[PDB]
Amino acid sequence: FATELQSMMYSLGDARRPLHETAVLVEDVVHTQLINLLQQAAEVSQLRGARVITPEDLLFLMRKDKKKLRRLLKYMFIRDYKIVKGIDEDDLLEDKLSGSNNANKIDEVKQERMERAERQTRIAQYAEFCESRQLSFSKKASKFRDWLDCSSMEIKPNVVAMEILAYLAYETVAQLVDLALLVRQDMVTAIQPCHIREAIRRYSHRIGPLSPFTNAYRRNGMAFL
Amino acid sequence: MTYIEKRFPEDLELNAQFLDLVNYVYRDLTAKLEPAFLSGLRCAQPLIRAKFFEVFDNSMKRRVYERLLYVTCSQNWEAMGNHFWIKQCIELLLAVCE
Amino acid sequence: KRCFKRYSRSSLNRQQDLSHCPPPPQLRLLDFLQKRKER
Amino acid sequence: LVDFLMQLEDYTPTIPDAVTGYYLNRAGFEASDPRIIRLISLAAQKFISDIANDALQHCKMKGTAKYTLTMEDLTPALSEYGINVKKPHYF
Amino acid sequence: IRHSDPESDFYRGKGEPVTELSWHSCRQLLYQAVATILAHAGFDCANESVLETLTDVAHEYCLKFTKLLRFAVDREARLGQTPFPDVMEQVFHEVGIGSVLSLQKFWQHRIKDYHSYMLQISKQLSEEYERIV
Amino acid sequence: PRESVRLMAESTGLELSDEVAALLAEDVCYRLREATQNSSQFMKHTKRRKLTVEDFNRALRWSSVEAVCGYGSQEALPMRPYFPEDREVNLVELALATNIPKGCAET
Amino acid sequence: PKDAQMMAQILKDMGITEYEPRVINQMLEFAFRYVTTILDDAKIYSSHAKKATVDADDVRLAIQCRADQSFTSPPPRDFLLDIARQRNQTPLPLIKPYSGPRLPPDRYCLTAPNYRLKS
Amino acid sequence: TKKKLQDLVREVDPNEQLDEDVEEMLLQIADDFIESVVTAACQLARHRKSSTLEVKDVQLHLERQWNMWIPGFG
Amino acid sequence: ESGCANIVSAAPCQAEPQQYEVQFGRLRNFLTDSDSQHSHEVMPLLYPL
Amino acid sequence: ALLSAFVQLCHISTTLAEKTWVQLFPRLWKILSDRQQHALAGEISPFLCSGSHQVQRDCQPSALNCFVEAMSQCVPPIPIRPCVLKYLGKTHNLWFRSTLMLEHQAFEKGLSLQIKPKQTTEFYEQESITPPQQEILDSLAELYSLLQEEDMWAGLWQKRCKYSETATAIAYEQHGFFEQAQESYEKAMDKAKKEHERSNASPAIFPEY
Amino acid sequence: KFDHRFQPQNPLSGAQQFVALCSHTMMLPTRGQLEGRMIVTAYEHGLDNVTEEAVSAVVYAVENHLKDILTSVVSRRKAYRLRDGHFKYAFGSNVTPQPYLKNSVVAYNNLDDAEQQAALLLACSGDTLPASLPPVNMYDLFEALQVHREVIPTHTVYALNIERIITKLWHPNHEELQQDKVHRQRLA
Repeated sequence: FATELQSMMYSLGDARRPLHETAVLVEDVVHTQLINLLQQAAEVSQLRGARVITPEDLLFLMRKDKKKLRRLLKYMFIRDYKIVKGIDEDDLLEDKLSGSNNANKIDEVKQERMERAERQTRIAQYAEFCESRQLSFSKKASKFRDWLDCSSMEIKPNVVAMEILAYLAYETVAQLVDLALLVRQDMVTAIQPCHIREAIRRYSHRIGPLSPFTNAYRRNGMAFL
Repeated sequence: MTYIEKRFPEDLELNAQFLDLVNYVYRDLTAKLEPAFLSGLRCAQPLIRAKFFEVFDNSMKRRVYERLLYVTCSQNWEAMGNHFWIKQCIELLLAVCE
Repeated sequence: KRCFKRYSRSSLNRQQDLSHCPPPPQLRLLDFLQKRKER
Repeated sequence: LVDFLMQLEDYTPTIPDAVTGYYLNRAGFEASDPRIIRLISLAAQKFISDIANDALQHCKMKGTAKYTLTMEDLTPALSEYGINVKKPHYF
Repeated sequence: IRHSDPESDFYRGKGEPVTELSWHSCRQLLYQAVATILAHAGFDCANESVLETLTDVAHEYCLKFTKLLRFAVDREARLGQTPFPDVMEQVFHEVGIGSVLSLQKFWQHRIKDYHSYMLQISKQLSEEYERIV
Repeated sequence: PRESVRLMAESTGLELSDEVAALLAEDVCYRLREATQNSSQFMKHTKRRKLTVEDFNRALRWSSVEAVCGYGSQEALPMRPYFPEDREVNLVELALATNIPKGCAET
Repeated sequence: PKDAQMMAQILKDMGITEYEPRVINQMLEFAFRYVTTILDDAKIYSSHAKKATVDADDVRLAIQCRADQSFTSPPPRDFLLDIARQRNQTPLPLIKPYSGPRLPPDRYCLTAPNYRLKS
Repeated sequence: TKKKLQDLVREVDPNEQLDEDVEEMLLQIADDFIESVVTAACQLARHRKSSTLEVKDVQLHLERQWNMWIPGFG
Repeated sequence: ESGCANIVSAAPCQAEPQQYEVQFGRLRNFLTDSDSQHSHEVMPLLYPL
Repeated sequence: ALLSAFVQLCHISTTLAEKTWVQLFPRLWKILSDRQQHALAGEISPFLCSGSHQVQRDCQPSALNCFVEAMSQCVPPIPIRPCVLKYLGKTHNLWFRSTLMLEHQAFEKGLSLQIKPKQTTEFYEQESITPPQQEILDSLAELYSLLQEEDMWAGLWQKRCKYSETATAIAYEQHGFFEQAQESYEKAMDKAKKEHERSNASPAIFPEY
Repeated sequence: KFDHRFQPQNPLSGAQQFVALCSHTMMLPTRGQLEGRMIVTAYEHGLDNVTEEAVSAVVYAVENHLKDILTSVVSRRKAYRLRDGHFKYAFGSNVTPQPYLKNSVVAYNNLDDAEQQAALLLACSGDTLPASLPPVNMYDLFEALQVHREVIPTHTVYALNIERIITKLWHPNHEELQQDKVHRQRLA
């Protein structure tokens, strides 16, 4: 599984022959987040009543931020066409629960990512960047079934939620690399595992309401990204 | 709007007729023609500038400090990048006099 | 009471701790000087 | 286009100034000028509206397999913020 | 053109003091304020204890926010230097609000957009009534 | 006693042994007795002898315990032998019906 | 309503004869929340105990963890004595009568204007 | 030797100084943190089957009260 | 004063072959230069030292 | 009629228009009392830093050259954040004007140069980490280096220096003797290495290293 | 009457037996120094088969805990900006603009070429001479723990340390101020 990891880190900001144990730590972090994602979706399915993963569950969990909503709409519109039923399902899900914002369809994050990607191609590096595209959870599926689905006793994904978790894992890696670069920025003014460790620590401590002067508002399952 | 005056910086009647169209609709939403409005204050004729100055002065109050803020924070000089726009600032600071 | 604590037999953390310490990144010519002398 | 000064005029507060002002008096503030006591009311509105919108999402996915608020729509919405409420329904 | 004219009493700290209330009258206004905003969210009926739980949480949230501001105000009164240019900017950071400039986006996307959307449904249903009848 | 522990244990989902609820009930009594003692210090020292809701909340706040939210100050929650709270009231008429900001508090 | 009478008796045993009808229900809710939380703590310990039934030792550990963090008490009779011992060597400043109650030096007082704002 | 206290400060904020009396307090904070963790870990060690081992897996279950998660294997 | 001991336990128990004259030499350089108002009560102190 | 005709003459002549602005802005500034000047002073700083003024960088007659010159004869001081002056006097031909106002500013605020006669062992107040009048002197030193005025730049470092070898090495290099200056720099580098290990980073000398 | 009132249970009675530092060394505990402390404290509890992964987890837990303490302290003295929620990354200069300026509002709404953007952040708000704060004294850390109270949830650790923090509070009095004045009037 490390060979797939080595290829995808080239498309990120930690390219030019990074270490291999760092990708192992990333794999462990991604595996824990995906297990937590499976665990967190269990209560929603139990609360709903159905014994199978509904297609609206994956978008109901990720209902907090709208910037990540836009990226999911982009991935289900253009890259998910080369489809017809999923476009109407998303519209039905959008109209199922929306008041002002979700009934709609510059983010300063993806634009930075594409600007950074264009910067890496200025250094044949352009040929290497092109061949690294579409190499994340797309060539094989039998091994990805073994990495996940430990028990799979009560609720299982049928055809579609298998790919959604793969895209979320890819977005988790992209956000994890983005947080690593943010920590590396404080250093100047190959990435050491101390950078990712600090990013996890900063991402764990939230600034949620009713926090000060009390040590009873404890923590729960952090997130799924 | 910006695709007419870029290639002929030499017309005297075509530009005047076009600006006669620009300031006529202003007197009568279509409130996004900022490059078209600001380009008519400098092109070829004082009379065109005077006509555009009338709708540019009657749209505000005869105050000193309010016009001082306008030329710094409110108004953007992105339209004319190769012109000495302080000449227009002299008009605003002298139009509030007796 | 504070400065006596740094003078009353505290050299173990001053002349033994601080030896063979990597130079700060602000001074990057001392390493070049050492390499030229060694080579 | 327009600075925040008159945008502060555009807001229509719901909590009266006699509630937010009393809160400042408890903590030791005068609460005698109109301008500072509008963000606390807006911040209070945002805190409750987010919970209200979250409760609306739970209520509209109750048993679809008029709108009445119960504990089933309150204890999961308060769980993310750290509020743990558990009230017995009998005796 | 709308720019802040510095000719008024609102731009400064000059203002009429707020009338002092008691504990009994403050809770009733809290109940009224909470009831109106929940109905604006899209609700039509609710229980009494659920309202009481929400008011107490809001009361505790307001107390913690107001108390946190007080420790911020008196801490800078002895130093003279401020980490953030505004005391009100600071207290949002420990609470969770990004900035005061995020309030306009929240208001626009939860009041104006909701009202504009809510009106269109009424207009659409009015046409349906005219078409059916 | 011990029967009350078993009843709410059943609502939790699993029953409890008869040799465990006795210690659990003793622990509950100790905590409530200590909570009343903590609330007494705030009570008999300012100037009063009457129990209030806020005094119990303050004791929980200073003991690193979550404050109970949901109970007001007026006398309510009757018992007719059973804790029904199905008072379906509309918020439309409760918005602007009768209001007055007069405090009338002078020294 | 058997809990109402004993709770009033508990308050009566502490020298309180006047109360409000809402505090009694609050303590009942507090008791319900306390046991419900500690039973859940027993469940996670029992689930981590790879045992089907729930043992009694897990409750003892669970209540031990609850008292460790969720309850506050000062250190009695031993730690405060050390504080007085380590501060017993601190002397006392001399009394210099000039006008009586002098004040701490300038800067270390709540009299300082904001640097940014000016005239 | 390596990473005494100053490099950890640079790990967060490049320009920050600590007073001489503050450094010892932080070490005592770490000293108390070490003892609290190992005592609780040993208590869980004696709880598995009256004693089994110091286990990294049960340490993960212990860190729920600290609201922290180790990036380790688990 | 019955057995006063403040720095007795923390006495400078070091070899220090070359400390007295360099230290006492610093005393005359600082206490006899640029000081006249606070020097009259401390000038006699250098004699018994 | 005179005002309208005077405006027309300002349109045809650029020199007349820019001279009128320089002679009018201070005169209109005096009319305003101490009520709107503070608001305008804090609002004009972003305008000087706005991103729409980079188009006329190549134009020798610039609308920003005489704009900043107009707000220099006003008797009420105006906050400027003189760190911007380093960037303004780099692209809009404001080299000597920015330096002159820097010398007008950083000489009457503290009435004392940063020399640190003693170490941080006798002072019990601990004012601040960064000494006052430090960023402004660094910007002033950068302007002198860009202008290649080594005689003026050398004098600045001879007063703000802390070590006795940094200024000595500069003085040697000022009149030949490059080998001796190079040895003096090396004697300064290892001397700081001896002191740097015993203490913290001591952020008092950033650009000396 | 008075006999019905209970008495608090003394926690001092229940103690552990004792049959048989990393504080003055100015060091963070390394892998070798912690090994001796684990084995000596596990003999009392009766543990065998000393592993290695547990030692590393404890060391990293200490490293994260100390980072949280310093992050909490600095955050009460310096400014920062939030990215997509709770993430603190800047911990630096005054790139945050003043929200009462319309130029900042349009700049907020908007979000060779790199240097001008840095100017838009580093020069659109602040004072001419930004004075830095004094180093962290015993007062700043004392107030930091009062407000947050989240860094140390255990009462056995937070309590015993906070009174030691109180005993370390110090500031110069009037008498020392003249000595600073006398010294300042001597070098001039």
